Amino acid sequence: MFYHISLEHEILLHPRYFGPNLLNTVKQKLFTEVEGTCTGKYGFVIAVTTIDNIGAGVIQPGRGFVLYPVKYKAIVFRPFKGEVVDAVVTQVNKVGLFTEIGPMSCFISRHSIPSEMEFDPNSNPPCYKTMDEDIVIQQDDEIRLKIVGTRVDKNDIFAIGSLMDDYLGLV
Amino acid sequence: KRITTPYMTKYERARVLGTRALQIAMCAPVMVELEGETDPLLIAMKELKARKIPIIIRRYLPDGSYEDWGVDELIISD
Amino acid sequence: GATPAYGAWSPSVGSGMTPGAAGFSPSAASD
Amino acid sequence: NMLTKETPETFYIGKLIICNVTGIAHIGVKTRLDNGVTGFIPTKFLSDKVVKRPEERVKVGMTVHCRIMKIDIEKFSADLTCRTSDLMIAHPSFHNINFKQAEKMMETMDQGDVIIRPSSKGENHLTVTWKVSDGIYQHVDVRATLWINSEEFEDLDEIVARYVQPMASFARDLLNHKYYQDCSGGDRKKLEELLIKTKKEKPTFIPYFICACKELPGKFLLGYQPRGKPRIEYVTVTPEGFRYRGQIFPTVNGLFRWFKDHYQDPV
Amino acid sequence: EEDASQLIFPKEFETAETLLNSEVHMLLEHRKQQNESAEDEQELSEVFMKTLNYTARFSRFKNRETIASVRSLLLQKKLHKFELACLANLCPETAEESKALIPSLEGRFEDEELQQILDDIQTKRS
Repeated sequence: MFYHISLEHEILLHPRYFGPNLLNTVKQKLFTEVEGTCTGKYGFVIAVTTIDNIGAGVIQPGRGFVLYPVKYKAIVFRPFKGEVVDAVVTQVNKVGLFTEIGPMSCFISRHSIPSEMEFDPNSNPPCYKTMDEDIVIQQDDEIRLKIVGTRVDKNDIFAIGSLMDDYLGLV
Repeated sequence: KRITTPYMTKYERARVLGTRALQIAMCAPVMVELEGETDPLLIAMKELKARKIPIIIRRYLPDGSYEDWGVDELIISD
Repeated sequence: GATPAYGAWSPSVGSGMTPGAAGFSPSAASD
Repeated sequence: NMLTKETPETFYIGKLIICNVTGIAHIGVKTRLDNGVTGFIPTKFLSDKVVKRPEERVKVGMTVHCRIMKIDIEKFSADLTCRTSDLMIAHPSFHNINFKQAEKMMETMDQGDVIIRPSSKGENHLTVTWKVSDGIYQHVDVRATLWINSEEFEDLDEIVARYVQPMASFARDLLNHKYYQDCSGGDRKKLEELLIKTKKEKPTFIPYFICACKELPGKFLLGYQPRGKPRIEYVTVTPEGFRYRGQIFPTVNGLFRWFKDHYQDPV
Repeated sequence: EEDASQLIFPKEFETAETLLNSEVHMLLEHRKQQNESAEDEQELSEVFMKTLNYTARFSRFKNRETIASVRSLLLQKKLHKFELACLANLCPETAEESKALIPSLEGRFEDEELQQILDDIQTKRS
């Protein structure tokens, strides 16, 4: 889920970057360091909104670097299991359906699908209709889901969706 | 209310000069005109005389406090 | 570089002590 | 197409085909191309038939790029053109130069024309040299530190018309002053010796003059002798006015009207 | 243990500030507006893109003033902060749909009490 927290980072700065646009360079090196990453603590971090303050830079004894403990205010996206979200349907396959929740994608097997939404590989579009062909659920549909299990894969989140609850379809 | 001595002790001068000369040798933009020398300790010493070293000194006090003093604030001794 | 900052300089004013009288030239208009 | 694997339908006219000349039969350059096509450069490719070969136009032993004008990889020929042309009042100058050689081109323009040149100190910098007086030029090394943004470097027309054109218009008025001089560049030894010679002919009326520095351009010299001791007061010309004793005057006349009633103090 | 259905959240995330899907879209759009300008700047990643379209598909409203409204009326009640976005993006039609989807809404309020709020949302939906 999209949240708004104030995060901190300490960055090292090579002495060639001293001089007049120092703090501007700290900004640059923060924008292109903690953007679009993900963690098993805070999760996927979308972008940084503002920079609260730059600490005072403590010159490292021995080496020329000076590190700058900066606190920033960014929007982070952390799904929890059991949250009920909307997503768009990306790929319809007999092994399972693929959706995409913003920066993180999920997958729904026919085990999570009750038997109403049957396969449709005879049609050019693989969809999951029912027996009388009224509820057509194909690719590129805003289909809700419920995250039933989370998984982070080396700075990459991968949850798992389901279709067991009612009112999980077209709005 | 800074209460420490207003003079740069002789240990701060050694460490400020060594540190500033390391930063200069790692290509940091000098604060003073070079009349044509190239050693980083001679440059750091020239900058110290011009009181243009961009470093502040955080003097911890024994109770846990501390005071920051710019280098251009305190009186250089030698 | 060989061409440093020229206008970032600090113009020092010169102090003096000349206790003179008032016999100088008048002012004019600004137009 | 079965052996060399490169036909004439891939290589087209107009596109540059790198022809590596490795040898020459009589006067040409017959070598191989990248696709194994035997690139036989003719005498029009080197531009010499009874003289030495096209060594300046085709690199002998190396690959030389030329405009492809013949698709004959099956004919053991390569019409690759050895020529580079076969493959294809307040002025503002530009420069896509050093400081010594730039000093020789900025002496022939008039007063007010501002040149544009890259800097020589640092990176992503630009120096604004604008004409001040006879031999006086202020090289505004922006980062004369004039702090600007990063959107304005795409259009180089407003940083002059907002910061240098008014500065040149304020500097031109002192040149057309009624008491102006040069003293061979604004020398400090030549200006103290003029006030002591002008005070003797008229002890009652005290004159004043105005001059600028050659080594510190942008600062004018306003010297005055209230008594038998020469005294020099400095003043800075700004893009918004003038800097005299820290008071900013919008127009050029208010500085003199503020000075005529300020030099009569005992100091 | 971490299940938002039973409202259990880590200490680092308990004091966190929730955001709405239409809400963050305006921030992302604004940052896109800032970065699309100011040249000699890096272009935006594809992760930025994949979240732009994502919140763009679910923009229940595009007015700036519409956003603080729908939260002003929610925080006036005694709901959790976690309920603030899931119940403001999905916009269920009946309160039974809301209580069936969200297990913490069951027994938490009165059915008509819930449904009045739900109708407020459909009125606010552009």
